[PDB]
Amino acid sequence: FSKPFMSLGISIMIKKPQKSKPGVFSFLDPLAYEIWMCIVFAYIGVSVVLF
Amino acid sequence: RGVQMLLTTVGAFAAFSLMTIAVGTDYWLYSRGVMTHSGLWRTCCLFKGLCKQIDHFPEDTAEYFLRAVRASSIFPILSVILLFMGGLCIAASEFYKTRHNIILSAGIFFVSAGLSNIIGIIVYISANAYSYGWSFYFGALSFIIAEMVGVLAVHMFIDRHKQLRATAR
Repeated sequence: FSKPFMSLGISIMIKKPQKSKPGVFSFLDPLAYEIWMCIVFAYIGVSVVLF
Repeated sequence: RGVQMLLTTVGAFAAFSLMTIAVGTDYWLYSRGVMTHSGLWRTCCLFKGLCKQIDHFPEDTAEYFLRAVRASSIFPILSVILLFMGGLCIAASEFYKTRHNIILSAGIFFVSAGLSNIIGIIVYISANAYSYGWSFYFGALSFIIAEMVGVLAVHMFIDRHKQLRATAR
């Protein structure tokens, strides 16, 4: 054999994730998509109580 | 005069009908081990077509109290019975309104029944811990119509009170 011209090794291949950050759907992330409706319902109920 | 009263009456009738439809079926949707609908009494899968009462209350004491409240739907059934009583009171006060003070108590009981229905909706949402049913949205729409009907009822009551105060002077 001759001398090695191109050395190499063992690496790790992954799925390479991208910046998959959506828009409006990322806003209502941290609480829920259903607690807000109960919040609005209690809001209009307390306004009915005040009126 | 009577047009707003008829609008309040048909709004209470539509809210009672949507509350009846919310009691009936298709209140929620849950993917079991395929999706399956439920109406707070029994569950029906999408084998496919079989229906059974899946409201089994067993498998701190506050968890057992919350389970006892969520069992048998104690809040929304009594809320619907209170809405029926308020509708009967509004129907009795619509014809031959002798006393001008029963409408205020009927509206107060109607608003308290709406608040109890909202509390029962909060209990039914808290006991769920995937999609939702259409009768839950129908019950929410009946809650909105009941809030607007209570606003219109107390508006007609303060109009009648201002008319009585103007005629009494």
